[PDB]
Amino acid sequence: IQRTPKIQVYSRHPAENGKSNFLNCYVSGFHPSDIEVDLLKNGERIEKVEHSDLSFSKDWSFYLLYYTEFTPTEKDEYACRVNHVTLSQPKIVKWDRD
Amino acid sequence: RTKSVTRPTGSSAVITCDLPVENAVYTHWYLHQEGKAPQRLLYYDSYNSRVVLESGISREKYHTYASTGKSLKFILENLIERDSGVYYCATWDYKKLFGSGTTLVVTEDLKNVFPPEVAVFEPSEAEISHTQKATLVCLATGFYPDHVELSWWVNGKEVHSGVCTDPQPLKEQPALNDSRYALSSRLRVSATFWQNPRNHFRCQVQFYGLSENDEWTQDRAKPVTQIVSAEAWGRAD
Amino acid sequence: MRTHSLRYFRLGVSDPIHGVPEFISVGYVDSHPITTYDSVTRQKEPRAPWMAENLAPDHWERYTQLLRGWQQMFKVELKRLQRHYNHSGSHTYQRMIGCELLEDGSTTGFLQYAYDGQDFLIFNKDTLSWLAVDNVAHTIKQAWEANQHELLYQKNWLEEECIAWLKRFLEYGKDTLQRTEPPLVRVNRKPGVTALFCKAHGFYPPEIYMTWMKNGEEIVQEIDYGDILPSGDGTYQAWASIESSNLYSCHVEHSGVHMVLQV
Amino acid sequence: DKVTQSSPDQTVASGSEVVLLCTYDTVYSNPDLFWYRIRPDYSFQFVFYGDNSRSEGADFTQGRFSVKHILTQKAFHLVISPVRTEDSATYYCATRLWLGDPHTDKLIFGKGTRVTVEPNIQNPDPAVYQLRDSKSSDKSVCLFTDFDSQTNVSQSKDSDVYITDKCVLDMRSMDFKSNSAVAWSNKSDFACANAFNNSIIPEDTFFPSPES
Ligand SMILES: *[C@@H](C)/C=N/c1c(NC[C@H](O)[C@H](O)[C@H](O)CO)[nH]c(=O)[nH]c1=O
Repeated sequence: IQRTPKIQVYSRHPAENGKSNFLNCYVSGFHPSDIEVDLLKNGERIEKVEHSDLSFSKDWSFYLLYYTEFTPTEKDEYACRVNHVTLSQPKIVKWDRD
Repeated sequence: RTKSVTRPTGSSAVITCDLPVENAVYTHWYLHQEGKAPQRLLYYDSYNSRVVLESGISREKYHTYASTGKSLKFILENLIERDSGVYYCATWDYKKLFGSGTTLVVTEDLKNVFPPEVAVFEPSEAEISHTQKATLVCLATGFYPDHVELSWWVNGKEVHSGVCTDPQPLKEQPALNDSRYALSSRLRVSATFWQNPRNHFRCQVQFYGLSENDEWTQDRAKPVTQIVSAEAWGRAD
Repeated sequence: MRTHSLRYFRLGVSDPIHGVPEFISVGYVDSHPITTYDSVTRQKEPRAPWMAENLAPDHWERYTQLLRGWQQMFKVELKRLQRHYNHSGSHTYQRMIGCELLEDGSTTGFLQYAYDGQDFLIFNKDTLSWLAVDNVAHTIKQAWEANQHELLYQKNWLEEECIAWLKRFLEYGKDTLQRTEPPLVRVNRKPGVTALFCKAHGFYPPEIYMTWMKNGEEIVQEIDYGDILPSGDGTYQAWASIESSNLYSCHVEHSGVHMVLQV
Repeated sequence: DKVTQSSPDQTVASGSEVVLLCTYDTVYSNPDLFWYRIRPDYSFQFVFYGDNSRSEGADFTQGRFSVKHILTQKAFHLVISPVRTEDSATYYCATRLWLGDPHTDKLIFGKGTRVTVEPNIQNPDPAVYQLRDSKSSDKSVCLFTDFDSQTNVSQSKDSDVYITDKCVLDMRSMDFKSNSAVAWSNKSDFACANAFNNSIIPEDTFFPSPES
């Protein structure tokens, strides 16, 4: 039995428009540990992505963090694109400024 | 269970580890002395096959035999009286499991070493009449190295019940820097048991002296490691 | 006192993708990576600057050799499991071993094996047994319980050596592990009937209590909660919402200090 | 790191409670502390282990040993509630120094506190007998025995006579233990009546007549 990962997109600091900060994508709770994770700037992939190493959970699961440095503007749209074996197509989750 | 060795000053000494397992990966070595706290002298690393010592000791002071399949040995060089004490091997299984250890005494001069004389004194009839219990006294006199081990044997069997041995010897000459020692022990048994003439009592002092490796040049005998003894038989009166 | 934990994880995969290595093993102190060995490097390496500072060079070589041996054992075990289960393709095998020192004073010790993400064998150190989940698991259960010296060694390590390893690690990484960074608490307003947000930010110890109270009386639940996620700097963050003309107060407990905002 | 045992050497009874004081200063937040003992036979044994959150004792304690570990005062005390004569020994407390690998660690000990457990003589019968010598030796032996532990043995008045100190003799078969002290000399004016004149002797001490 396999489980789908959990996607969570947020910011390192309270996102103020026109202020350098970090965008974080936190993917946790997937049994098959083969994923593809990308960050999307205005519907286009970001290339200056940084990430920590893959880790283990006590429930035989994995978690990962993909983070980058950016400057938020209301015009720009930021999303996280993930592909997993349990997903028929790579799912995309957008970011809410709240 | 604790071995014992007496050596001259400036000579080497060998001590074997008495631990449940012969060969451990790391084997530590500690010294205990009467007045001060025990301290770790060193340990042996089997992987690097070397001794890790402490910062207060010279590197050319100790070394290891480390016979495979057998218990490890530690060798000490250029002995001095301040090296006298008791040396324990140690290992980490549950806690620091210390071994049986080996007591070591070393002397500057080998001229003043003597073996002890063992005498047995029979119980007084008054004590038998008064308490219905008999006390036999063993006195060992005239040994300079306080490295003796006293025991009692009834019918040729070592006894641990009803036996008391003095923990500190006493000096014949309290004003002498190098004075000889005397020690006393007591065995108490039921007076009926003593009055049985079949029962044989023996007081045995294992004296730790020199070895055949050492040479002797005196008119006297050679105070080698030996067993002195005295004995008595039951009196029914 | 704080709740600390030492863990070691081993992972193996059959017929992996070209990128994916066959065998990986890594240790974690309080969810911080400590060591790494893999089928590609074939060498054990640290993942913390204070690790190599205090350890001897012989340690890495010795545990690299032992990890090669453990790699071979893991491969043969996974192959046996696939043979028994009649499972083809790519499957996974996992092992976790470690101990925890809890804030209440109690201590634990665990050793579990899992296949395809489901628990397979759990070692009970007090009974010195192996609780299994299958007849296929029962076979290897009996096989391992045949050897009792190994079980004694496992219990001895889990009870007496894992704790010493964790304590010397916490003393080596005292700057990074025993530090504490207070959180930053903020209230946000904005939702047809907008809620009030209590937000904690930039705290290293990820254990926090987040509550709401009305005029000294705690709310009867009705508090929405959000996940506590880590910021990229090594700290953590969290948030909570509850909701008029009614007064409320946020309350937050962290690392032994209780804080009130009194909106 | 330093470990100090402020408690001096103490003599207790076979039914009292014994407290041993040990204070430690270490940089470690959760140090491993230990209580060990050296018996007169030089046996080095583990008594108790205490961290801040748990403790584990030796099998021979049988609930008679406990540890008072107070973090605020940095204190690690050892308490023996039913203390017996079998526990007379020199006790040491130690701490474990993390040095690389756990099996390479060192223990640092205190200078040591010595505990002497005197027995409880229910029916004291202080007596001074003269044990007749074997013809192998000429020395005369006077034995003072069956006295209470409260009586303390004083050394010889002169070097002409040699007097040992108190010793405890236990008959396990009859479960009876007594105290004993020997005195010997080769002087021509040596009598057991005058042997222990330098020590505080009980007024009811038996002085058997030589003409028995
Ligand atoms: C270097 C310290 C890596 N160790 C490591 C370990 N280490 C010790 C552990 O006790 C061992 O796994 C068990 O005794 C085996 O039964 N374990 C591990 O799983 N991965 C590692 O990288």
